[PDB]
Amino acid sequence: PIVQNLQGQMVHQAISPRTLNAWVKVVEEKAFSPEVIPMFSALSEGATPQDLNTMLNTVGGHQAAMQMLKETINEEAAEWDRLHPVHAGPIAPGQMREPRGSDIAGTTSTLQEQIGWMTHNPPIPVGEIYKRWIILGLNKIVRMYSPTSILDIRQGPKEPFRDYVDRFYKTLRAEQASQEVKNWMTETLLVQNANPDCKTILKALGPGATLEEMMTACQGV
Amino acid sequence: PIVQNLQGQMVHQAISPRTLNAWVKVVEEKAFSPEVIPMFSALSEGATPQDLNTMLNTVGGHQAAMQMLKETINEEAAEWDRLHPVHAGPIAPGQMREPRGSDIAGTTSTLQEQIGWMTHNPPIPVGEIYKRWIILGLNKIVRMYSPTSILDIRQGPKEPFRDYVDRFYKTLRAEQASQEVKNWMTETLLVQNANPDCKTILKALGPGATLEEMMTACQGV
Amino acid sequence: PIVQNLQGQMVHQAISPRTLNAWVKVVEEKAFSPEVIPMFSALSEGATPQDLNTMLNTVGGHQAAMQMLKETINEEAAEWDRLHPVHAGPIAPGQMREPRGSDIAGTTSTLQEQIGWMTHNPPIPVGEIYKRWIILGLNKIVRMYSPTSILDIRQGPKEPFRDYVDRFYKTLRAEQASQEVKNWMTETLLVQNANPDCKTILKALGPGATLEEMMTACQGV
Repeated sequence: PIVQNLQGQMVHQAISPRTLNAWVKVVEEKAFSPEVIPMFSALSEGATPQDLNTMLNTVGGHQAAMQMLKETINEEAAEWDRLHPVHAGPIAPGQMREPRGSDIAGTTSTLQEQIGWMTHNPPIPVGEIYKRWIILGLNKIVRMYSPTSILDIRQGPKEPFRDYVDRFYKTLRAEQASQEVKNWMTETLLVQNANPDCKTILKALGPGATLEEMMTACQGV
Repeated sequence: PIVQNLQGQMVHQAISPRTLNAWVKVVEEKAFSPEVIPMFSALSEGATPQDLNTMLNTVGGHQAAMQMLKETINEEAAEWDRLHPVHAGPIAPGQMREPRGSDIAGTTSTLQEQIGWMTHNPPIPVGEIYKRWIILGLNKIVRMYSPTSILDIRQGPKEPFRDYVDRFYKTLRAEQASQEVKNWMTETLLVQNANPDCKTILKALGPGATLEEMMTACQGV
Repeated sequence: PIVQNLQGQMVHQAISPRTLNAWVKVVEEKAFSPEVIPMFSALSEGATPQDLNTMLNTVGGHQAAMQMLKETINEEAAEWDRLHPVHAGPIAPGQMREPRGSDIAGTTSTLQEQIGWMTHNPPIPVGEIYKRWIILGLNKIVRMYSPTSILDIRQGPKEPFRDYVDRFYKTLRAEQASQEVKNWMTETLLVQNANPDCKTILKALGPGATLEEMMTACQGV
């Protein structure tokens, strides 16, 4: 990564083995779970493209997903090149070259080049551009690797509501829809797939009800 | 977080992986237990809003609680905006803008902006404002996720008083009432739900008695 | 009603018995069904408040609904009076008085007064104001008197899709939601509650599919 030194300049320092291993261990343990994305984001703080390929290349397993991601990274890169055309005429001696999708992916650029772009004034955030592609591609994966739809979430005849509400906001946690739609899902689908005994109870709370009151309301059921 | 450097200035430094993992592990092990709040408080020393969303977003599990907290954070934020109106006329070139609820929640502000507010003179404690909302919302959770009322705490017919007194100040530990009320609960409810054999014993100690003397008094019972 | 005469003026003429009876017969046959509202609207063309109370008062049966409507008409009328305050000072000799909620409901006004307001220049559409209250109150009734939710609409294991799609846009016909939400319901819920054999078929059509192609696609199933 590129970090600030004591002297007050930005210099490159290598990433740590127990950081590396922590990246490995996350993937081992939580596979495609959503917590992987904030986790990634923290461990990618101040990271280079080069370090980001290192992290992706050091994965073992889940090769269908790893290929889907690659292909997303190239699509997003192809899109970078499309949206940002190359600039007019020859490159100035006094200046350094604009990046392409493949420089952002780290492929066509060298480390010193990656440090030039980020440390220079203005700086360009080629990490953050790759980061969105990674996060976007992470959404693709998460959405695919979900095994059950939100409509299929229902309360058992003997299942406590509580255990059901947990299941609901876990699956709701894997839905990516607008907040307004997710509000609509909350007031609607939760009660609808609730069991008759609690359903009866919840109808008596009326509208305007909040989760602690619903959760304490269906406790004996 | 924003920490003081050797040179004698306040600069941002990233939070550590075994700090991150220690946050994870606390949540894994002690879930909604009260010790989570001092623990949080220590690990949030010198932390940014941005780091606080990172910590909240990196949770797995307990999604009903995570949603209740979110909704508390937005309520407390809505309340920030209500109580503190925007200021008169355009923003000065010489000055930086006042925060809103969403800047405190980290959402509408950038890191450099979060460092401007905290490092500037006077400094504004946007961490400590979010921290209270987190702690307040932590109380909401703790109180909900308690499974048993203080009136339901009683001593068995064969249960040592000692094991009962431990249960009492654990449940008393999850009551948040004024100290005077909690004093009233101490002298009253403890003896009242104590078993007849020890109850008899405790009546002989009279009033003015302290816990070592009660605890040694009902030892053979 | 108030109709235009051959001479080229607006004069009142009475409503016809087989019009009256047609109103009766609609209510007899289709009770609370949605077709009642366009039907009403056509038969209320050029109608007075007085004629509208006549139509409501001549109902037999469905007295719970008739009371709910009354109470909606008074609420909407109370709201008219609230929103439109009485005007400044005494009424001019040269002018006629502004209506209240009860004049719109026909109650405090006389026919000649109802003809003054409508025929005068500018004219005021007191029919159309009552008409919205009637239609609004008709929505309230329709929504209540629906017996089954859209989530409860599902395809049988032996039921032709066709018979199911008919049921869907009938129930969708009793949903009053924004078009965008109703589009969301169309692409989503229809396929989801479709039977496994057809569901399989529909998955092969891919996205972008239209109703004639879905309807011909699941025909042998």
